[PDB]
Amino acid sequence: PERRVRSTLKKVFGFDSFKTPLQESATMAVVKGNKDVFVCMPTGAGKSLCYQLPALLAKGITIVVSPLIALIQDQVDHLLTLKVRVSSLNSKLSAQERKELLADLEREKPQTKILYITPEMAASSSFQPTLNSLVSRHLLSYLVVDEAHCVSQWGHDFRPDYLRLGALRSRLGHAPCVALTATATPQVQEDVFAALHLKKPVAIFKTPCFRANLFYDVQFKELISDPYGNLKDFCLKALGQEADKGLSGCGIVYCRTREACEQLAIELSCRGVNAKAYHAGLKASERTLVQNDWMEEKVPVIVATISFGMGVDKANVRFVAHWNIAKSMAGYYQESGRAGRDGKPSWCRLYYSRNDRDQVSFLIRKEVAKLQEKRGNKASDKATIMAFDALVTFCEELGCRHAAIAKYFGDALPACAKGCDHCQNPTAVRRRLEALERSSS
Amino acid sequence: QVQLVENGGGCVQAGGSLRLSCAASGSIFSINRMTWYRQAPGKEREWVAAITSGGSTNYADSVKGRFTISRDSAKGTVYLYMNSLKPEDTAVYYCEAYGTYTLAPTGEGEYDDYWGQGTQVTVS
Ligand SMILES: [Zn+2]
Repeated sequence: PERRVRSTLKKVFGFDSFKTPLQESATMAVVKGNKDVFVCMPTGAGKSLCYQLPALLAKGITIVVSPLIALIQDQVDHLLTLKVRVSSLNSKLSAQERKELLADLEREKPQTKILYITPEMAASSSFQPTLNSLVSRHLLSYLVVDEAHCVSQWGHDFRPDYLRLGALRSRLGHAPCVALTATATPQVQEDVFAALHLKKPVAIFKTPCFRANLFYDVQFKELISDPYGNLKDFCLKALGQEADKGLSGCGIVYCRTREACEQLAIELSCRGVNAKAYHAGLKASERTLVQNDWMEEKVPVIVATISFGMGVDKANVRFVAHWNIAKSMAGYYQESGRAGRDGKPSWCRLYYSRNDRDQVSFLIRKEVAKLQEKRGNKASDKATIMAFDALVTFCEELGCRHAAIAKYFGDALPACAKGCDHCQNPTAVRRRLEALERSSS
Repeated sequence: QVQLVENGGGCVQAGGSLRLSCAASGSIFSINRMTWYRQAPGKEREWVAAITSGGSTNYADSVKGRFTISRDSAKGTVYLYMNSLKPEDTAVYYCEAYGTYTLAPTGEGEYDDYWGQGTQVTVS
């Protein structure tokens, strides 16, 4: 029954239980294999098992297309270490080793249980006939497509080889299809289903972007008597969660321009808010020194342009403030995301200025025209503008903040529990909005 | 799973008027295209009209002027106003829920097509 999967999990993968109860649900649908399934789970190790364990208990051959071999090799090495018959087709392994595997597949009852191919090969006239015989011999049990987003021009890593993977699914009617990606706008997910030719019902397992501890709010730079003071206060607010504890935690601040980043560090530092500046304009030596201090809470605060780069996400990041709007809503999610990794209460804040908005507006406009002369008009050109327009909408339009993030991304509405500005005090929101109506010009 | 349930048909005279309701229950997120199909017994199943999620809409040539669909985007439910009715239009009316992305907070969801039962429309 389900008893099968439980035993195989601990017997082969040496895991007492599934990491996430979502994982459990996902894997079970793949094991049923009644349904094409889609998994937008993150870099957390959960997604792989969702096609790995089913592949074993399938009693047929489990192909897995993966775009770069870096990713493949990591797993195949660990898979082997768990006494599994797995085989990678990467241009990396020799023109002779390749002839040995092509052969194995062609004979019936082949040794290969799991073939990690690359998209490139999977499409080429070179690989097609061995493929054909696997299908006809009803040897193909699952066709997995990792980094699916690659199928959609909206996704950054568009890989047209992946478009042939769609006509391939229709040819392999008997074999089910499992697509996976870390993150996907519903826009992207809708392209996936279509260009990959999935069979409805597709069963979907998408981790929600909403997180309990994160208290999101928006302020407007037009409407602050002392903009630096509000920030000082907000940094003090988020830090020192326990009065008897004094200073507790650390936090981050973001800045489109290098220069403005430096400015803010000093403003805060003078004000008692002990804070350091950090950008790509600096030499690397500077950065690793600064990061150290922040990492050890020598300096409880840092200020980092659009270039901190998740070097580490630290446990007790109590706050993340954006002095300016980030370049994309996604951008805001990721950036804010670095906060509150430890699950204890944390604050995310955006400081919105129509001044900022129009600054970034012509930035992206001019560097898009810069690529249009370089390439031409393209699907993804409009997408860049849109990705940012969503963040402007997030601040300008009143609404529970976690839900606006969930909408852009494609989660259902989350349970805020009085955990954002619009949810906590619907009215103070109305107040400051109708404020920016007047302070529009 | 999802429920598409129809309402608001009956009988009426030549040149008359009715309004038809299509109601999707459950944990929906979005529906690519919702379409009204009429089954005239003794005839070909006929495409009536349809509304994309984005508010774009399209009508059959025969019913162009006379019919009009709409979403109470909020109510999560769409309507077909059928005025200047003719004997022609006598049929069972159902909707196709194409591209029905359904999802929950647990993260567990499905992309599916859903069909409604239909409601009965008779015109002198
Ligand atoms: Zn909220």
